[PDB]
Amino acid sequence: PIVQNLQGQMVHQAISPRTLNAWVKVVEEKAFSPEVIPMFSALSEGATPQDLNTMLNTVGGHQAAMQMLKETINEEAAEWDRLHPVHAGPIAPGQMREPRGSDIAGTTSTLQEQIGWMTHNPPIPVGEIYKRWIILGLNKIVRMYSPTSILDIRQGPKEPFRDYVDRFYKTLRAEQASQEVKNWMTETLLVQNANPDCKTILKALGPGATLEEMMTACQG
Amino acid sequence: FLDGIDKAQEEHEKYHSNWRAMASDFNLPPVVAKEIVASCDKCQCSPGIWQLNCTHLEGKVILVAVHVASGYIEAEVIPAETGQETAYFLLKLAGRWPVKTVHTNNGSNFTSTTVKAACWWAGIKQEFGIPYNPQSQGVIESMNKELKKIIGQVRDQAEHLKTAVQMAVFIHNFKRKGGIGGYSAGERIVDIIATDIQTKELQKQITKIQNFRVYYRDSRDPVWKGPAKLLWKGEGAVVIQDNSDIKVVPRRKAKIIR
Amino acid sequence: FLDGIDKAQEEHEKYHSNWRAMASDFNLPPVVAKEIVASCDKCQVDCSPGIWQLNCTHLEGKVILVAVHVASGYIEAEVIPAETGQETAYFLLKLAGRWPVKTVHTNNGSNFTSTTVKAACWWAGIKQEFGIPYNPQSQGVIESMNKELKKIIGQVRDQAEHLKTAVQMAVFIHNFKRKGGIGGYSAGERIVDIIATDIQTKELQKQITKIQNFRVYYRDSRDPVWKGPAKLLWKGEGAVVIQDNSDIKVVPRRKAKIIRDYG
Amino acid sequence: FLDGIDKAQEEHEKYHSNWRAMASDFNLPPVVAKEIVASCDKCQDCSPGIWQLNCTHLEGKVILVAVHVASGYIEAEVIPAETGQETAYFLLKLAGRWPVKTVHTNNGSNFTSTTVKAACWWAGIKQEFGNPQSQGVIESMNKELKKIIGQVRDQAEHLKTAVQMAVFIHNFKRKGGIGGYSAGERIVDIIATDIQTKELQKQITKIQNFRVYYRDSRDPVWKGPAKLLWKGEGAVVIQDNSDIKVVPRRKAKII
Amino acid sequence: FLDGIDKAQEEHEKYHSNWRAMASDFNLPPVVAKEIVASCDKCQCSPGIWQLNCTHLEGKVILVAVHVASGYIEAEVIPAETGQETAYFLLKLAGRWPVKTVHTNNGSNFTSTTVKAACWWAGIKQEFGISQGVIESMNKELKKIIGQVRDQAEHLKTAVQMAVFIHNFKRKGGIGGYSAGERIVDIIATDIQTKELQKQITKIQNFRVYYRKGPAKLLWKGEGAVVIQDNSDIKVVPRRKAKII
Amino acid sequence: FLDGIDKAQEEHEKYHSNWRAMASDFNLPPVVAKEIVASCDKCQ
Ligand SMILES: [Zn+2]
Ligand SMILES: [Zn+2]
Ligand SMILES: [Zn+2]
Ligand SMILES: [Zn+2]
Ligand SMILES: [Zn+2]
Repeated sequence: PIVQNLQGQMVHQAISPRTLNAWVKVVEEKAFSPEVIPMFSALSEGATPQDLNTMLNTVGGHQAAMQMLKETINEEAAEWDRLHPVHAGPIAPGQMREPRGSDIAGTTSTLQEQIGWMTHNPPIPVGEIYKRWIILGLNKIVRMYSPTSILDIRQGPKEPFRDYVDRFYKTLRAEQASQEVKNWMTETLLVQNANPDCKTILKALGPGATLEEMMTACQG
Repeated sequence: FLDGIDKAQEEHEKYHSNWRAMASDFNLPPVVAKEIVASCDKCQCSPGIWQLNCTHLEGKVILVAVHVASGYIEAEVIPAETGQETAYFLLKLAGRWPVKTVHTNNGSNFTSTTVKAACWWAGIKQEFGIPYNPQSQGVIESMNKELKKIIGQVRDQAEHLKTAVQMAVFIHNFKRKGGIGGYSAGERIVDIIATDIQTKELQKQITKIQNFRVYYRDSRDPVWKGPAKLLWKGEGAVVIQDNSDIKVVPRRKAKIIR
Repeated sequence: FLDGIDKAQEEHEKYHSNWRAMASDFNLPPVVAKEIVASCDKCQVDCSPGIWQLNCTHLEGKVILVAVHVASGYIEAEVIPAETGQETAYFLLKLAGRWPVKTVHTNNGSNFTSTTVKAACWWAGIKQEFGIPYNPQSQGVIESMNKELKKIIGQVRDQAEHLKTAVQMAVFIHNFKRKGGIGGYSAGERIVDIIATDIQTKELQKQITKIQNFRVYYRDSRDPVWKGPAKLLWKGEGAVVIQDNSDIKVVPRRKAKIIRDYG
Repeated sequence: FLDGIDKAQEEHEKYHSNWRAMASDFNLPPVVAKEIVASCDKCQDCSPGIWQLNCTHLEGKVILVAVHVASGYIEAEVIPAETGQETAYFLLKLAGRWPVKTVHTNNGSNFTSTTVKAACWWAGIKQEFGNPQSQGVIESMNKELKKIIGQVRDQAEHLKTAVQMAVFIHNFKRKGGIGGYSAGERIVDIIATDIQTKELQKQITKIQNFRVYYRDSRDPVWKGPAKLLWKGEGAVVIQDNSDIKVVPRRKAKII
Repeated sequence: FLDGIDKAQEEHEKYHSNWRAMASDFNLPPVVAKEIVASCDKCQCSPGIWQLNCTHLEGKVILVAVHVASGYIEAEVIPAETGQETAYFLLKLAGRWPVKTVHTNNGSNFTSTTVKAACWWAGIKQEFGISQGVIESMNKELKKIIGQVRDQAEHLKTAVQMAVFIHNFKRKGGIGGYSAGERIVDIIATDIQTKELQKQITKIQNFRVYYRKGPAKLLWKGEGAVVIQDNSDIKVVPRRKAKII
Repeated sequence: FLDGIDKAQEEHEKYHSNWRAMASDFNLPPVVAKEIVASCDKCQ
């Protein structure tokens, strides 16, 4: 990808096969789970839109999610084009106009255009915008691929609180909403949806207790 | 007991099998099998366990209980999904069959307070989740689907749903012959209960035995060893255990002290 | 005696069992069982197992149908809300599904001669005998069971919230923990033992026919060739008894092959 | 056969039991029971020929296992390297030990190779890639295999011997459900009953191809042609107008 | 006969089975089966008793086991002659079939430490010194089928496996026209059902019969004959001079 | 027997000859000719 040069001019770097192999194996292995969101951002640091498209097309199967992300990319590229004013005036040598909705996706733009945009001062964060677009697409894909809600989790009378809290936080991370609502639900549903003995224990502990205190008290 | 203790010890050292398996294979009381199992450093009641399942048919809920050792079936349709009716069925089956542990699966109606009170009154331990037996998981569902197959077949010749379901379960219990053995489920369950009664008679016979410290002598050695815990006395010999070793000695080479 | 007194008094305030049951089950001296029975304010025929007797009674304004086993005294009672032949047929098919009954003794009541009852008894192949029973012993057992069930229901009605629950608790305590006056064993144990010891002739005959259906190939001590399809009688660890043209022969297991020629 | 056919017909219209029960409880030939079942409108298995193959990883090595759909019988082996030759060898061995007609398996690389395709085409084995409820049974058997090989590894020096000992104990001395028997008794009973049923149906197929004409006590004229069902004891049992009758051989002719 | 000639030819070009095999499998008369066989240019005790032996073929050692009672065959080519692989094969065949006794010679491999340890661990009785005619006939028959299928044999192991498969399944045997697999299945099933029924009795039937001596137990009464067992000895007596209580 | 069934049936579909003629002309056993005749719907 775009790699900074030691007190020199940055040049294009070939993509290591290790990153592609690791990405495809981790994608095919477990699921479209939230843990793939950080992993992807670790495997695409400072990458051109062409590199992002190449990484995207390497996946095998599950083409429905590919269609979802392509449609979202198209709509958000249209939004970016409609919000960003169209550049006007002559284009001087060594500079390029603002990338189009198709250019940020990398479907039509070539590597030379990306290099020219990167070397332009100030640099255009086209790659970062496309990466965050892909992040949003993956977030909504994970939202679709969650076969459970947050309000339907129940704890068995003899079920330990450990896996109950584990699944509660798994569903909390699988659910996307504002942070305040997440705090409210993780403060209320945890006590409100437990076994009666630990429920009364938590009520005795009072509101605002740290989760370490409740997990130590519910033991037994 | 004709040198079967050594064979059981060798079999548990090479396999570490269930105590009841050794007891049945070598015709031994369960106590010696349990002590042999406990002797194993890496190791530490099938009748009376029932499994309950719920199904939907003709827009109505039907609850079916099935035994694990024999597979005896009971079924009933409930007008409305409430815990009171399930508790009533549980107490009726407790009052009709000897039930020791009721195993079920996850369910909102199974965790009701009424069924908990009903099972606490009867003294029956209830639980839900993975079946206790590591095998025969598919037996319950195969029997349920056989019942579902036969109820649709016998529905056309009946006037009511409940009568048809009960006739189908009666046919499955009595008028359906199996494979190995080839007899009714009632016959196998009554045989199991009879063998349970016989094993309880053996248990009370062992209860007749008590501390009864016994000293032993081996191979006519001049020394007397002991004390050793008495296990069984009969056929002119006495089988005892000591230091995780079980052995049988003739009576002429042993003494019993009150 | 190893904390058995407390558990015994708990199960007696919950069950009100007989003192023989307390002595046998919890391993306690008879004096403790007798004093536990006294402390409670609520306490003070060999034939074919196919014979059962069904009767109906009016208790507390409700109709109760009770079926009793003649050979053991086992009882099963239910509370029928509305007296109809349909519910009687329901109870009959329930008891037929749960037990291999073959003969039922009933009176000349309207619901006993219902079309549903006739259809059920014809379908299940159960003999029906209306009228007064010919055995006074069965009537005496009926009366004793009736008075005992009335007493236990009166004792246990305070604990239960409904009549059906009280009846079921009464039948549970009678069948499992209560010990009868003959032998001192529970009714359920007696009936299950009778059922276990009853199914012997049919299985014996079917096993005899099956063992006679087998085919055996055997050789003599000095004969290297095999013989014909000798019928099988008995199999042993090291010897087999077979028939070969009305001749009884005992052959060692080494020189005997047992086969069922499917073709 | 002493007027037990009418009783069997009545008890089959009542209970609708299996043909084996009808034959056993009244000493009837299998042909009579089969035709009674067929005549019933209510009434209308190749189980041993169905197997499932699964591969797992342990200690960095591949272990393959084939499991019967019914009775929970298993057979496992370790493999040095995962290619088509070892899979073909295992398939050929299992075909040489047991009769298999079809197999279900996943979409692995070794399953899609040409070697296994040729091996199964040689033996006429249907290969299906992809199972109503057998998944739970096979996964429970696999977990039992894992726990027993973990427990038995203490006294073993090589993984192959440990796997063989584990499958031996599982298939011989691990009593399961109804009857308290092992997988061997179940498999042998199933295959024996299947062989018996197939030979009985082949005998019926080769017997029924003959027509009959009989004389009765009220009409010297031969009537028919009825379907041949059974012959013996100087008589023939046949069926005409969906009614089963018996006629002495001296008053009957077969074509 | 319904298009059975074509499939009979297509299976004879595949396995080259015996005439009785395809005669019984496809329901064809024996005459046409014999004609099909001729038209091919390449063609013209106790359940626990098992016999294991070693054979040499083109610089290869092969361990071959055979069930004496049913004639079932198994074989495996051992690359380097050592007792460890013999023990491995023995434990594998034990895991695949119940064996209580093995008849071998005094060979070093058969008496090897690993083999002895495995057989003692499995509880299998050992008998040295050996019946042999049947083993030799099966050996030469399998050599004949190996020669028959060697034309399509890419490797020795596959050829041996296919020969075992065609011998055990694709060829009918003797009495009843049953293959080795059918015979072993039948004998195992009969043994299982007979032992089950034997364990069923002596739990219900327990009678004492006096003849001529002692309180013998009744074993079988009928057809004017009483067979009884006492002191581990079986005696048959006429219906007279025998009282059943 | 050497492909005689096919020629026998193809000529029987045109002429419907007696089983003896098929047996003699094509050298087939009488049972094959009889069952070939039986397979013909027109003949009996
Ligand atoms: Zn152990
Ligand atoms: Zn009391
Ligand atoms: Zn039917
Ligand atoms: Zn050939
Ligand atoms: Zn014609």
